[PDB]
Amino acid sequence: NTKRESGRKVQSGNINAAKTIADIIRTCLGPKSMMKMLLDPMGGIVMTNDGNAILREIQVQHPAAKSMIEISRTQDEEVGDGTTSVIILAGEMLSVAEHFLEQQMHPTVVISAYRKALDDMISTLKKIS
Amino acid sequence: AGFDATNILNKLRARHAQGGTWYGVDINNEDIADNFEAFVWEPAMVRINALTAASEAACLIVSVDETIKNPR
Amino acid sequence: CDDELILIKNTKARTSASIILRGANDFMCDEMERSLHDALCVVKRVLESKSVVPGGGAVEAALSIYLENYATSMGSREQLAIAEFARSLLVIPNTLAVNAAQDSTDLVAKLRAFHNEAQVNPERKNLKWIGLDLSNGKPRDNKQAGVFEPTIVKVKSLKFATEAAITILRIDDLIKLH
Amino acid sequence: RDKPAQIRFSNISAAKAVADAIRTSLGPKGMDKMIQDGKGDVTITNDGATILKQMQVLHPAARMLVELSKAQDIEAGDGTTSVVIIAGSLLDSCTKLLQKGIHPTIISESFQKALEKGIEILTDMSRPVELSDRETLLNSATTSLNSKVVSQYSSLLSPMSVNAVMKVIDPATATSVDLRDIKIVKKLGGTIDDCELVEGLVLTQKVSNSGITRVEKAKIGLIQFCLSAPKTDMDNQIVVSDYAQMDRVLREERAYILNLVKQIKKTGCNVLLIQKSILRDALSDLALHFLNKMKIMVIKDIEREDIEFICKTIGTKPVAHIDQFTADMLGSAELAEEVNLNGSGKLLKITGCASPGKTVTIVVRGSNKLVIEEAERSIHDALCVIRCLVKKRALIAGGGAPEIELALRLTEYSRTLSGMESYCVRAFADAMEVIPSTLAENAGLNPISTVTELRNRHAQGEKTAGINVRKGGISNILEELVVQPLLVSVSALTLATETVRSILKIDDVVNTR
Amino acid sequence: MEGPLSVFGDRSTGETIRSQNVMAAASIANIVKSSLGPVGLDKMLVDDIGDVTITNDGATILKLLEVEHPAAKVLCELADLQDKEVGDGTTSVVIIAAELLKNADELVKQKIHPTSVISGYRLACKEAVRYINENLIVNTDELGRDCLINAAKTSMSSKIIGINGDFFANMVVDAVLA
Repeated sequence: NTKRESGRKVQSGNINAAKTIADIIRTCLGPKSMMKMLLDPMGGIVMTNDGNAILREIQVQHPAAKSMIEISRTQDEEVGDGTTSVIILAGEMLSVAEHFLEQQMHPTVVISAYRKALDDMISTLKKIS
Repeated sequence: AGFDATNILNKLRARHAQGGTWYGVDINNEDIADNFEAFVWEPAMVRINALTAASEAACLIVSVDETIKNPR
Repeated sequence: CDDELILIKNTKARTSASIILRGANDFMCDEMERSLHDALCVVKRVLESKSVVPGGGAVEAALSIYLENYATSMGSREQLAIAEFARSLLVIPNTLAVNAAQDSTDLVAKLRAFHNEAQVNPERKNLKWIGLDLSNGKPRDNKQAGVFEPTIVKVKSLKFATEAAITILRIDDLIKLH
Repeated sequence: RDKPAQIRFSNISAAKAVADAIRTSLGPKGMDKMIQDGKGDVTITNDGATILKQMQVLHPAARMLVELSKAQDIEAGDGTTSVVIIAGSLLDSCTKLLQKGIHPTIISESFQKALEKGIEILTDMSRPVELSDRETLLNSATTSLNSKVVSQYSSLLSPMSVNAVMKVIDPATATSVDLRDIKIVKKLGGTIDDCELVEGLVLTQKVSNSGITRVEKAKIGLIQFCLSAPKTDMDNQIVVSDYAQMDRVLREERAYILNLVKQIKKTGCNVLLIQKSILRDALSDLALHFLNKMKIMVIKDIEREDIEFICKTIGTKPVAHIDQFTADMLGSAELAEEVNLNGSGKLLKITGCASPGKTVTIVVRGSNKLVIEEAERSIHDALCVIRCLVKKRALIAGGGAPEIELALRLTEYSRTLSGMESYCVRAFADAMEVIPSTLAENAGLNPISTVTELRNRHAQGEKTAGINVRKGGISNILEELVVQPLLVSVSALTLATETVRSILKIDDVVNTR
Repeated sequence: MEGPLSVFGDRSTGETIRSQNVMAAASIANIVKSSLGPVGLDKMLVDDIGDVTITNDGATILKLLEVEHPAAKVLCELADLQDKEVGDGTTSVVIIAAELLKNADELVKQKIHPTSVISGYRLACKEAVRYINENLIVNTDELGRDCLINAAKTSMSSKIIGINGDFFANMVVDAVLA
């Protein structure tokens, strides 16, 4: 109908649900690991090494709670790893860069930034691979 | 003058795309035309005066969005 | 590439070419092909029209103060009428370059740098650059880029611009229905 | 007590705001109404001349104005808002005069005295123009048609309106060329270009398919007779339980009726308008297609329109069962013509017939009924404004403009009466300046430029003239080609005078249970 | 809406239904502004808690949008019908279309007679029609330095991922001329 939502506030909505997923499975990631407990409304114990598994089993928000499953499922389809890593990088970086940059007023040079911090990343990686 | 401002004002603008010597809306005649030839007569000195005020009288506080007051 | 095509050499009913895009992967060709189609299309859009208009609002933001002064030209309620639109040829770039986060008040600074009393001129030439390249947010001197649009697509929107306006007027007698 | 005043005030209140929300009128003013109803239903409405009738309002005086909205539309067909725009112009003085020490009775003849003197002066500003003049027909249609739906097809409709009236014209400055007379029929297909003036009677019926008569030699329809057959009007003791005996009944029923329809074609009938009643089934679907085997144009459940016009024009009555044959009460018909233009539409055209010196039947066509109604309501109101000029031969200022001329001059008669109602006249004599400034109402920003001028624009023009409300520019309100016969405006004043004068007698609290 | 809320259906009784339309026109235009073109950011359009879509297209959102305002009504079709025209002006019409119906009825109401103000939003567009059709000035692909080749190139070099405009300065020529 007639409704308008705005930018950095929607970006924050993109920040919020993802920022939560960026944490536990980041702790669950790697040789220092954890479990993500899920309280069922009846009290049933659920803990996994995948928070998207916890998300599928509980409320998922239309913001990146939906997407950080999606793009990790995208990450799950391809190499079959890093889904735990994708959730914790994306919402983090979106929680990191945006505010510092949008107070400088731009997604724009941030638009270029991710593929530039991807560039050397991809670059020296293959080089020190 | 009983006039609508804007149309009259826009006329005067057109009238200053046509004329523009003294032309203006004069409640003196309640018309739109040359003022100085309408016997709208005041020295040009007060203009600079008012215009020294006009732009500058506004720029004082807009130079201040942080305004401190004290009881003392 | 491990990709085979059957080459028909010297097709004698009419000439032909099948151009093989070399990617290291097939989706490299689409990045080409997406660059190609619009390049194909914009040239085809120049195959649509000889007269062709710059992308971006340096077309509009020119007439803006041209025709918002043309408001004054007729004056009266028309100086109101003509300005209301001709004040609004300012706003599209204010959306355009700001979508690139250029603060189009800086763009209209550059736009109306082109837009002059000395240059009122669409001409066919540039003594003012009327191009605004929307892959940037500020004018670039490309006139062959794929972002620009033909004169067919625009004079259309000119009706559409005025179409939201008087379409809603002709009603009489506002009422209530139970 | 207090009961009379309040609701009578509310009669002046609730109806006024409705009548105040009225005037956006004459063209591009305001913004469109996409109307969530009081029930929530969403509806788009434009050109409030029609929206008046369309408007759904409750409350006693407020719904009165929609019923008063047709009052201008019912007889005239031109400037339908003229009574509704002044429906609040009387309610203007109503409050004051009730509050002025003036009795609702003294306010009652006040409307009259203001009505009496008002329509008087309007005659002076009515320029009499020839009742049969092609122009005063064409241009009355045109000016209307210019305001009505089609401004291009006007050039088609206006002469067809003229030609439809000039056929039925009973040249007079009194009532002539009625609406019952001119028969306006709609046909899917063709074009408004192919909207055809037809002098002869054209019945619009549902004709079964084609392979039927477009040709001459037809005895006209409007028949009520059923076809008596076994298993129709005739006794069959053949019992139906088993499927075979249930099969034996329809076959004698179907095999017999085809002789009946031959007897119907034997009457000379290529057309039957069949009664919407059923004597049993009346004519069955066996009978109807057997009628279509004889090339007899047949509509079961025919409209009431082609029942009365065939009585009005062709002079037709039902004929008996075709075994009993006919009394030949079917009127004279010759060409039974179904126009198929791209096959669209079923249209019964009787070219030559009994006719009452009247009833042009104009076939209104188009790609769709919407395109048709573009012409139909336009040609109707074109006929109407012509009919209005046949009713009253004159053209006055259109769009409510002359009431402001009538405003100043009725203020003079406010002095000439010198009565208690002369004040009442005075209050309302200045309440007719409201419409032109108020027509500008609803559109936009920086408003006031329109208001006192349209008041003064006649005032400054003395008692002569002011700007046109529908055209624009300083000129004579009267001679524009925004022009309506004197009828339309003297109608409006006469109409709002009474219903609003009823308010004065509306009193206490009384409700039928 | 705004104004009297007890009579539904675009009777707000006065400019309340004009302004609620122009503020909706402005509001319905607020959708497309930050959506304008590719620089206009892709919107993530919630179709339901479980249904979304991501588009910056001006005519894509508004086909999905509901508009019960008359000025919001005329704006969606204008994004759509100009899309139906081309697809240039899905976004373009929307911005000023909020303004011109806001710009039109204001003086139309002021009437010396409403016919005067109608052209003011046509006239400048007409004066834009000429100016727009007066443009060969930018967008001309047929007139390059390399002609079609740079018409390829600069249009490729606009969307350039790479050596687009090198071998692809050839291809858009090769493709249209094959």
